[PDB]
Amino acid sequence: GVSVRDVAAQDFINAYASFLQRQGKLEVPGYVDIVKTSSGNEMPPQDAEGWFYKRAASVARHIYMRKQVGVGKLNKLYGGAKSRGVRPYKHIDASGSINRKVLQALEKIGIVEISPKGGRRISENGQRDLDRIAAQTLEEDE
Amino acid sequence: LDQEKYDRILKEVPTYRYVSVSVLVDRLKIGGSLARIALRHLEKEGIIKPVSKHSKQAIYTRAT
Amino acid sequence: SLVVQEQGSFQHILRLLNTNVDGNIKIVYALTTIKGVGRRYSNLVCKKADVDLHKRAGELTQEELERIVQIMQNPTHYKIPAWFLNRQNDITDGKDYHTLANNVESKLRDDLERLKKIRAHRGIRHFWGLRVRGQHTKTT
Amino acid sequence: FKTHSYRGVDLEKLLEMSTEDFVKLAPARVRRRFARGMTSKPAGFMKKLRAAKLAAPENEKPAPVRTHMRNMIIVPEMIGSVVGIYNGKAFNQVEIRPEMLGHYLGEFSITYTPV
RNA sequence: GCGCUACACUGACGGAGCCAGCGAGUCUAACCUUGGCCGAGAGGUCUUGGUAAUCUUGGAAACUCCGUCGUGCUGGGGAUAGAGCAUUGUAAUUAUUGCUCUUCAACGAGGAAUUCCUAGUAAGCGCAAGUCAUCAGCUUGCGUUGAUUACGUCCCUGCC
Repeated sequence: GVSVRDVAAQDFINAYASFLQRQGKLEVPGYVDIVKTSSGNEMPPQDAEGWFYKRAASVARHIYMRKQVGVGKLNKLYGGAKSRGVRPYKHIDASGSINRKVLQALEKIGIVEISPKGGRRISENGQRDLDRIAAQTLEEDE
Repeated sequence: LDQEKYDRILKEVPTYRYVSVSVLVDRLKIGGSLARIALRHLEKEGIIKPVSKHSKQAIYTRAT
Repeated sequence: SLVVQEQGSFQHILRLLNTNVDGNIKIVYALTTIKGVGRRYSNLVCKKADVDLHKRAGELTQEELERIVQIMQNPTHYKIPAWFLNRQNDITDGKDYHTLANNVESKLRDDLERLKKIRAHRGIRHFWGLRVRGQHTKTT
Repeated sequence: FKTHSYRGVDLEKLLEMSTEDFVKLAPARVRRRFARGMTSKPAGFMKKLRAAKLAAPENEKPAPVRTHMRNMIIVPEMIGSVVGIYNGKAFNQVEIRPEMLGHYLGEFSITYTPV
């Protein structure tokens, strides 16, 4: 006895990333390699890959950490400022799309759920699937 | 990158005590892009024993 | 993972569109010593292509030179989404197309000289050598 | 030799056409100009373009119109028309075309001198 | 004249940790938009809530992470360019902005000058408002990291 919290903020990231890389169920939406996530990034994600399976443990640990939120919330979070260039540097809110679609794909198995008030809440499974996998990422630290 | 750049490298980088990637562009000169590779490779009991952190500096070192 | 033993088919300068390239530079560029292409049509013609994004410009199978001269030039076929674009609607010949290397230099050209036939003010303010976007420039 | 096919789309229908038709085929701005503050632009030019193109002998250019609608569009029924525009004082005329078609009116009239 | 980025390994690129505060906001109509999809992306949209400690909105950047780059004007510099693709706008031309990829301009710590500053103070990393259909390299306001140096004179200027 054994927590999601008791364990670090990028081992759980890369060791649910190689869980949700090697699950196959996960689905993988059609503007999820090309398209730039965020519009101030020039560079999309340098993975081009299963950022989608590194945004599938972020999102997900991020929920549960709090109550509820999303898509115009994971909209203020994932971006940062702007590269305006010359114009004194400026926040920019992503693209609700990819995680408006992992948030309807996580909806699928029984990990993330829709919190009544509504919008993403992790289910009751789900959590079961994050306390199984915060204790399998605690023993790559142990 | 040809084959007296990696075996100049490995016979020179076991007891070679202080290293990095500014260490292989000033001693073996061309590259850097590659270098953080044929250092790190392995980590066979006879390359580098480190007190290296993150990304941002990789400060490596001596098997013994 | 190691120093890769590059034989010489490491070949040490390259030539893509007649328009120079250097041959032990980390690719996506090198495709950027060019006109009309720059690390965004370049990180598509490599993802729609069977590529390395970490290989150099010399280290190029040729089946990866002629498929990477080829997506380029075509545009709609290996999913090129058409917002992705510069020749966005011809408006003379539609069309969904790419203005290239030698060709962004003679089309920069042929877009000024459908509005200098006119006598208007998007290619007459390019004409006085002074700028069209609406500002007061004096400083510069 | 190869004629200006306006977007060959195959002059032929870009000679003499509707107002639905090219309402669509302009570049983004204009969508938001035929459809925005649409009425009261040609309350009486397309009705003095049609009095002009129309009171001539054709081929002798027609008798000059008036206008201060430098805010009208260039459409495939005003092809030839003659047109004459307020830069703030006097009526500068203009040859009206198939390759002016989609472009701004009185850009053309040059107002301000330069040097 | 007022200003932005930079001459680096005390940094540039990247995963992986991953953190506030000042606001604002739609009504007689289109202000904020998530969510869940479509787009490499820029975005598109279905649909959603919200006249707001009630929604977008608890996830901003400097950073710790884990490293590749190795003294190569580079893997500092991001100038100027070629096209396309988008997102507004009756009008995008003297490309409003954005993306997609390549062209890879100076400058290798800034002379005679000359400013502002005694404590959360100097300064840098952001952002919300003021424009506004948009276009910030400005105006205002905030915090998150945060020290040197005095804490005194009339040499000067300036004015009493």
